[PDB]
Amino acid sequence: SELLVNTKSGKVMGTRVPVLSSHISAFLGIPFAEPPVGNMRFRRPEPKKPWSGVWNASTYPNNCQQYVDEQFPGFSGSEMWNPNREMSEDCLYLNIWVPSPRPKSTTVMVWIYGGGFYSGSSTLDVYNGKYLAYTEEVVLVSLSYRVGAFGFLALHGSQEAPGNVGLLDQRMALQWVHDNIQFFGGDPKTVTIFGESAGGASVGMHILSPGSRDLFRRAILQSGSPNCPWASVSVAEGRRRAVELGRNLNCNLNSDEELIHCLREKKPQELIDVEWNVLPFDSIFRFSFVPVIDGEFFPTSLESMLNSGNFKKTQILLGVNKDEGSFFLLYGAPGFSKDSESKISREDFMSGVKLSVPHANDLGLDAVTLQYTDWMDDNNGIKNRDGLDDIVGDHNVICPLMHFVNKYTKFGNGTYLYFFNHRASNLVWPEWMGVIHGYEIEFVFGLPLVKELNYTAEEEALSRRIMHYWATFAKTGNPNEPHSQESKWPLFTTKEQKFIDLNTEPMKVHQRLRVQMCVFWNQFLPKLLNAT
Amino acid sequence: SELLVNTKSGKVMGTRVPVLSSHISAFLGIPFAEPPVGNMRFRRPEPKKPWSGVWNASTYPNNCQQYVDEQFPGFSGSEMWNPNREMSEDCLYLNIWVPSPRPKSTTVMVWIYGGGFYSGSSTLDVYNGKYLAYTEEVVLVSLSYRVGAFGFLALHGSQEAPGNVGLLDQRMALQWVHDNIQFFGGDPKTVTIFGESAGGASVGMHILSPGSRDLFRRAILQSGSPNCPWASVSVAEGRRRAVELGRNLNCNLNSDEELIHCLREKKPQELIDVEWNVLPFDSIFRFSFVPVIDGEFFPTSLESMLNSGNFKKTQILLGVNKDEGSFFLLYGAPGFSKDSESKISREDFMSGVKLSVPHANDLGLDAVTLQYTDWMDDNNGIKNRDGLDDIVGDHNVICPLMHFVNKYTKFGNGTYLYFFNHRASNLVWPEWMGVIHGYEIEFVFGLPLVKELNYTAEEEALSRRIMHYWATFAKTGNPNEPHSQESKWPLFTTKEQKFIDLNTEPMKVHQRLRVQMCVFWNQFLPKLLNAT
Repeated sequence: SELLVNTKSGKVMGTRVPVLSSHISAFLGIPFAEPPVGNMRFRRPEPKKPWSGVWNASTYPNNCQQYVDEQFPGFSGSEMWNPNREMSEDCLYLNIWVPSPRPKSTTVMVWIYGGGFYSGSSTLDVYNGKYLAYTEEVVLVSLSYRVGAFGFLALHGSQEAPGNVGLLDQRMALQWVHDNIQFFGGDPKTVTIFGESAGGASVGMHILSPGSRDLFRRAILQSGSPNCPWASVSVAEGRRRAVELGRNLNCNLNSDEELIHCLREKKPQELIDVEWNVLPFDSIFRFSFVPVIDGEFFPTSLESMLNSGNFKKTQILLGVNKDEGSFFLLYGAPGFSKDSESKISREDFMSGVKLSVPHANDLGLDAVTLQYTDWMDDNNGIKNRDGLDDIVGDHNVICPLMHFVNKYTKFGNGTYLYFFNHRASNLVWPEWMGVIHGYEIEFVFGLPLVKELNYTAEEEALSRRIMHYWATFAKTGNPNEPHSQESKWPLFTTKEQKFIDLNTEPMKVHQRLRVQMCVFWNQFLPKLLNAT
Repeated sequence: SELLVNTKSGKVMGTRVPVLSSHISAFLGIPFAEPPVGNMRFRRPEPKKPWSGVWNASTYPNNCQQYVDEQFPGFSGSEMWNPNREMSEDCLYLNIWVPSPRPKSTTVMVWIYGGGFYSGSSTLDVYNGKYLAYTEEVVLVSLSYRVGAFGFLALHGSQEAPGNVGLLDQRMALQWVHDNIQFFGGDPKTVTIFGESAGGASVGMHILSPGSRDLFRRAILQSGSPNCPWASVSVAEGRRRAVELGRNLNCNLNSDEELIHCLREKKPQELIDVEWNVLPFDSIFRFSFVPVIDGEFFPTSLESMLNSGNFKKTQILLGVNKDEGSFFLLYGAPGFSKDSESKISREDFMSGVKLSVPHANDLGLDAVTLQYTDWMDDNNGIKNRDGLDDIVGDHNVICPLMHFVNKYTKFGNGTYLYFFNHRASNLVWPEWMGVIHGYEIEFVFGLPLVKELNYTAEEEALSRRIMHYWATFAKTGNPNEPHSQESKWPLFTTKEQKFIDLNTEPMKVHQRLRVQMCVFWNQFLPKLLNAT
């Protein structure tokens, strides 16, 4: 049977699913690890024990325990990101979409969801891999991993809560793909991992980590890189946050053993209800439990690794969205509202700057403010609103990714950069937010090909181009068709630094993506904060 | 006789001079102080003793001893600024141009020449006051003052070389005008002092100094303000430079008495030959002997004086030229040449930045460089050349004047600001230098009205407008004609900060002259250097 697959862990039974008037196979909820529950909470994952009989993989698995956004009850804009399945600590499963008839050895794409390392689900409607699997004829895999304290609580030095276990979940899933995807028609030597935001940072982290490098061929990073200011913390800060968490739940803090044991006795929701209280600063775009530079998963600091070429050398495709920061300002910055134009005053502008660069001293705050203020029109509400939007995006997403790409490209075997600047015609979020963080995902997974979702003809065409770029890159290491007559996506080189825009207009190639600001965020500001 | 005038110091005999096919009276070389020679070198000036008989004021006086530019031998561009009379320490004289028939009580304008406090002459062809006196019917006075070590050697604490004596020469000349201009037809209660560069800084200094304020009515400052980074030094730096000067001439340095006595035995040219060796830094736009914040001429720091309104409150007219810095780069920055386009490399750009802001630490140099670099086109020779030109002008002239105007306007009775951006059609300097430091002077003194000098018809018209603005301002405190139909020069206010351009095109009003850069130079950079 096409729906029956015998893997090294046991037999699995998939289900046939309709897609654009055709069909493909889907294997949902395949376990790749032992449920990290009880005494296993906070521990590195263990391989799923082989099973006898047939594993029923016809329905989505549970979603990992996580904070749930309730800022806009009922609103599709935000609820489309919330878990759509029951939450459970028993959540380490993966999903596979296989073309029909089943391929023999086709290209594999493994999706790693984002969510600031504190949320995310592989089961969201925007992550339905059936469209991409069907249209590009690839085996599409989406994995899952522990988030929040459950996946990143870090008490370095102890083996009970070492940290980075969420990244180890991802690695274990990749290990399963490497060992079993051949039975689903996939080519284990041609796997491309791709992800957005924290998922993009994760992909970059696997490129860096010695223990993950051999598990994939190529990589795609969307709006996220390993060196992002929010993506990781020191073992010291990790420890500090772990202890403060214990303090919020009145835990015994005399020893790690004491703290960990006390935390393992708490229901999931108890840790989640106080998770946000451990941040060191009043801030925006900063998350509590994230990866930690431990000396194991990450041999040394990320900067020294990027500088010495200590990372997997292969081809990479990556880029950002035009307005990465609007989402975080809407939720946490004074003056921003979902139902108004959010024109910002001088007062709230500087209030926002302080929130966006929490680690900055006064001189630093002044530098940022001067860098993004038009003094010939300083009380212009729209300029202050957009200036703040740019700050959040440049500091947290764009400039860090540009630092990564420039450092990587010196040792890599091929880089392709994009700038996604098309605002979907059916977006429910306000106009002032622009091309929002995460809204390029729907074009990557091809939702515009489904009429009932209400996209325009040009948006469907844009989705097919993007899906074809991603899949062709995954297959060949180059997004372009060898002998195509279409416009060519130039290779980003250390010298030219070319990139393309991604929208419904004829392809336009540019150079040095936001260089002016990136030099400020990557060279000047850090030097200023270190000297003063 | 129209050429005979009896003043409180004695009788003076002028001469009749032709001007634009007409004539006026000229009284040249009137002494206003005792010759500051011998034991008087470095001392405050003493009033000229009254004389019997008639003083022959028909020929220009000598020029004060000074460094003489020989960088371009024969070249009119530079030689038009060099002394055109024999140099002598006996040089404290003034010149007066009086309309014919002699007025009864007309507006007076006293010109104070510039020259970085190290040079300058009241006798240059560009300072011939006959045109302005004749055309606007005002009594035009040009004074002189000691420059270089002779006028600013400062050994605070001693009365033999206290410093600021050059400013006291100016004050003494103003005192003479106040006491005697009535005999030449001038109204002593309606005197406007005006000057360019160091002369503009001087005017601002008289506005600040309690002892000079009662000696004039209004003021005009051209490309210079008292708070310019090159216009003054601390008593400590003054002392240090005075001692280093003595060290270059092998003087006894055990006591001020020793040093001063040794310096008074030197010929003028001996001090001048080593004058430039005492600067503390390798620099551009920095002069050796300049005014010093002594606690007498200047009660306190200039900034505290500007902040507390401790200065003469009246009307002021001031402005700058488009390319104030090109002159200093041509002479002292690597990569610049008079006969080439001077396209600058990245290397020489940063070399130039270091020379332009000598007092800056590395972080500071980086801030400036980032502020003036277009990272999308960093190796563009023309952009680097112009960027450097802007740096020198903004830091040394424009931003300091904008700080002054904004501080002054809070307590003043009327401010008028201009931006001179017309490059004379007959300029001999290269095109890359643009609207050069000091080249608005010729339009102010009306040289374009003389055909033989080769200006265009529009430049003559521009000169008449400017002369009429200056003279009408001197007379009424407002450059505009009450019931004129002409375009109006708006008043600069704390709120609107309006200013006008000065060229051959229809008047255009603007706002916040170079605000972006001025906030960098007046608020951010100083804060950075103080914190780091």
